[PDB]
Amino acid sequence: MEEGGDFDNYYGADNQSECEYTDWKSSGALIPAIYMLVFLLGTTGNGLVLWTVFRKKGHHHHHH
Repeated sequence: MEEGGDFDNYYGADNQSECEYTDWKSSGALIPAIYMLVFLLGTTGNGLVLWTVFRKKGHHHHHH
């Protein structure tokens, strides 16, 4: 659950986020929308397709 046999954490792993916490809360309330609406769009049917095709066209050369 914690890679690296030397994790100090506590006031050291988040001490860096405490600075972004003030930003994320701002750029993390209206930015996730587009991201998703854009992710589940070009990252839902695109990967599957390009993936499926790469197995139908790659299995040979091009449109058999």
